[PDB]
Amino acid sequence: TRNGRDSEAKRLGVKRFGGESVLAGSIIVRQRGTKFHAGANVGCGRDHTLFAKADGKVKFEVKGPKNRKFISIEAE
Amino acid sequence: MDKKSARIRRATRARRKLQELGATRLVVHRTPRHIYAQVIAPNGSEVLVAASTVEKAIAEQLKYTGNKDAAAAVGKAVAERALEKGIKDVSFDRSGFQYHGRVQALADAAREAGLQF
Amino acid sequence: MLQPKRTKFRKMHKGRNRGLAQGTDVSFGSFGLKAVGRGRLTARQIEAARRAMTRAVKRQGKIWIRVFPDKPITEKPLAVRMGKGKGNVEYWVALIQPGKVLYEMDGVPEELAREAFKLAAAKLPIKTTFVTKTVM
Amino acid sequence: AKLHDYYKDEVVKKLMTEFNYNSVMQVPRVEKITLNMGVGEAIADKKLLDNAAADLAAISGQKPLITKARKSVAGFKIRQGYPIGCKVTLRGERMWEFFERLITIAVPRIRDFRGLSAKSFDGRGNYSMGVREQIIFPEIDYDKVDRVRGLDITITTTAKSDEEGRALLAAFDFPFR
Amino acid sequence: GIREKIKLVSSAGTGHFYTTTKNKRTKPEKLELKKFDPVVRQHVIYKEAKA
Amino acid sequence: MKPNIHPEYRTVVFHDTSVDEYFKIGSTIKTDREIELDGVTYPYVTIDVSSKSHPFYTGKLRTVASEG
RNA sequence: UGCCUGGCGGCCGUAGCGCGGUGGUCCCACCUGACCCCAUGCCGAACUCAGAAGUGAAACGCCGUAGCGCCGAUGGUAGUGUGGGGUCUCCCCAUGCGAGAGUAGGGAACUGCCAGGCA
RNA sequence: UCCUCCUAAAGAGUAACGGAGGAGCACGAAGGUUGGCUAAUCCUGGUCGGACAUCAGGAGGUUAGUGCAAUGGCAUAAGCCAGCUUGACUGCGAGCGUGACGGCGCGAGCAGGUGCGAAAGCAGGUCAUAGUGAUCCGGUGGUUCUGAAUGGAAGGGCCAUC
RNA sequence: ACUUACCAACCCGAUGCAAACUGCGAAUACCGGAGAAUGUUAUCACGGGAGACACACGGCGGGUGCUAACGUCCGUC
Ligand SMILES: [Mg+2]
Ligand SMILES: [Mg+2]
Ligand SMILES: [Mg+2]
Ligand SMILES: [Mg+2]
Ligand SMILES: [Mg+2]
Ligand SMILES: [Mg+2]
Ligand SMILES: [Mg+2]
Ligand SMILES: [Mg+2]
Ligand SMILES: [Mg+2]
Ligand SMILES: [Mg+2]
Ligand SMILES: [Mg+2]
Ligand SMILES: [Mg+2]
Ligand SMILES: [Mg+2]
Ligand SMILES: [Mg+2]
Ligand SMILES: [Mg+2]
Ligand SMILES: [Mg+2]
Repeated sequence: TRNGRDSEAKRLGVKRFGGESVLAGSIIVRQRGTKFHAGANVGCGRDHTLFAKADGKVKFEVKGPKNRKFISIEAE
Repeated sequence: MDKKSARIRRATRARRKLQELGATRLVVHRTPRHIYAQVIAPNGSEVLVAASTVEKAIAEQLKYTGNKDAAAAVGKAVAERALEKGIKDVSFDRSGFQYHGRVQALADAAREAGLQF
Repeated sequence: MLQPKRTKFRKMHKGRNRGLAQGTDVSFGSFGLKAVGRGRLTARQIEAARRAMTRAVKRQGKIWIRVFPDKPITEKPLAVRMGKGKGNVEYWVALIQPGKVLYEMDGVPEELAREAFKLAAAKLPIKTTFVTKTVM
Repeated sequence: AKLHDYYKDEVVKKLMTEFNYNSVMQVPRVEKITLNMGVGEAIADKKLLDNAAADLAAISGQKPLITKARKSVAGFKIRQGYPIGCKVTLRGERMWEFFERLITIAVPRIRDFRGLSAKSFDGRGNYSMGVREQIIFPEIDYDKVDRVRGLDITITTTAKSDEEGRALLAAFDFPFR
Repeated sequence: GIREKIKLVSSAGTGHFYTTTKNKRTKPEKLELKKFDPVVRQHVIYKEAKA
Repeated sequence: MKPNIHPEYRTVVFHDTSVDEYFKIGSTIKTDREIELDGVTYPYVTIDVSSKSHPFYTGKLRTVASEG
């Protein structure tokens, strides 16, 4: 019975794209599940935010037998 | 789940965690007849040192190749071989076997001989 | 009269109807009745036309209906303000794009299917044309 | 253990020459015997299960695992996780000693026994059978039984076919038709 | 919502307390948990009390 | 086989009736001993029901008619 | 240097499943035994130990093999950025990008470090 | 008021008395860690047993499961057991995200002390996203603060909390 | 327990349809690095003064309405 409701947008998504240079700690993705998984020099917080563990350049790759999306950070 | 595939599944997590850490791992492999040890570099694709009961130099001194006493010799050997190659700090990859029988004899022996883990 | 037996949702955004048809060959029968215009066929339209072609052949041969009205259409009645919620589902259409094979038929002489498809054609709100099976 | 020997000393020989297997490892092997009691009504009497397990325990010679409902379903008015049966998996020595007691002194104590089915095979060589009365087992003290109760037997085998599976059992002169 | 607030109190002399909740019904006994007392800077047994 | 939770399990001896082929077996039953130090218990065994024991019945199971 | 095995990886279906064939000196596997280390919401099944009588049956590996999966053009078709137009719910022209599906066709992986066995 | 999907035009965001749904809780384990495990559904066989309980085999391959709505995730399991436990730690915090603001969030790393593990290592609650109420006034405990002549006290501040 | 012109989900092959379907998937858009030309710094910060928070038609993409309204609500020019 009756519609009319929604919730605030959570402003998720990619925050730094391929190549963007970041200082450690910078959030690279906000996500709900692990669409992107954390790779080298990247951390995964409790809401599956991927963040930088090192200064460097953001690098998206696809790795492994499940073709999962991975984010790493290359030193620059 | 078929013994082999099951053990590997048991092992995958610790190894990815180990890959992330960049550790040079001391990887053990057990079989009913033999025990094997490889010190593998962080890239995962080059073995720096190795010893096992499959090399004649080792088995010659052993009663039976597949037991705890033999594993203790293998442990002692890799440790020595690794130190002569300058290697000291490693991490143990029990590779899905329980840390317990033979496997535990081997680690203790590498540790008895100065290998750091 | 055709209608989805059940659906995931009651109602559907209006949407649009650009594009060319899919399913454009006589793929079941020997002859077909093909769409030339863009538009909506109602469940009742499919029926008014289906009866006629079936009358027309004295229930001989065989008939296929290639379209199905899975789109719910709503309406707001007299004396209703705009808004205050979406209308109620009143009827169902299938969206037709130029080229849709609507009906197929076989087991009858070419001459008779044309009469029958001609009779149905008078019941539909979109221009149609008569087609035949084709190798390749 | 006597019947493991009859398997080794005598059955292999019979089966190799029966099916002309190339390797002795093709000969069907009895892998395990699993006893089960579908209790079903402990949901009302929590105590009916305890007495069933102990019946199996003296029958099989080991503490049974009591099996819970894999899935709630209202048809038998059972909630998930409700104890609703008990089981025993027999292997090695214990399995064989049971196999003997079964043929040598239980099936004979079946009421008006006339033989067992030979068609109760699952189609890939395993045999399953029921008993109506657990009082056929002499580990059961007729005076003490709270209640007569039945029992599932399944002999899981390594035959690939029923024809092979039957010869294994047949070769023990297992009572049939 | 039926879940009551309680305080766990330091078994040392300090009057340090952590705060939590409890289903006081089903689990009526007193919650007792080792936690860090920042006043003695050591881990100590903490024992449920009222709020 | 798991210490301290199972049902004894001895090598019992089983005595049969009008036939002198006892067997000895695992079993858990309780009775009273003899020869080399075992158990005993008189039933009516496999070599007895007339589809194991093949023919010869008679005994004290039942019959099927008297004379004629 | 070669063939074979085993262990750690790269790649992540051209790399898989099937179907067939195939190997046991070594490896490997089933295996033998189990009091005990150690284990089983019961079970030496699995974990684990001591072993080496038997087997390549299963599994595993290798070889083949297009029944699948998988891969996949050319052309055309859909769409679409900008500009312009029409009979403007939709379409068309110039120009740029240009799918998906389908077709031809490929395809029975390829590869590094280490170690053992045969030659 | 808040959460989830769609509308929403492939970054974010985006209206309507548009289209569906859901929260105002729960858990001292359903939190931590070490070790371990792998669903659903169908066929065949099986005492009482049935279309459906428990047992076995095969097929299958996550269609299961997640305390609950939706979406997104999850096998290295985040899904299912067990042992030992209190990291459901105190002080901080590079650097970020999101917000008119008030705020909200993510966060390696440092110090102290701690649990699990042989160890590398994990742990600052729960697979994530709802489960909520600013200020004032006032209660309770603590306190190297303040204490209207002076020492106290009352009141006040400061930390915790209701 | 046997059987019927019956009605039949699953599965196989053939064919459509989906805002809340995806084993695929653009054009544009947006974020980032470098670089030249051009552009009255067009950018950013702080600081003084504001106004404004009724919007309208048209085009493209849409929800709603009848792909009705000089209708109505968003996005974009
Ligand atoms: Mg074994
Ligand atoms: Mg074979
Ligand atoms: Mg293509
Ligand atoms: Mg968006
Ligand atoms: Mg957009
Ligand atoms: Mg684990
Ligand atoms: Mg059944
Ligand atoms: Mg420790
Ligand atoms: Mg949980
Ligand atoms: Mg005064
Ligand atoms: Mg004073
Ligand atoms: Mg300004
Ligand atoms: Mg206003
Ligand atoms: Mg306004
Ligand atoms: Mg406006
Ligand atoms: Mg207007």
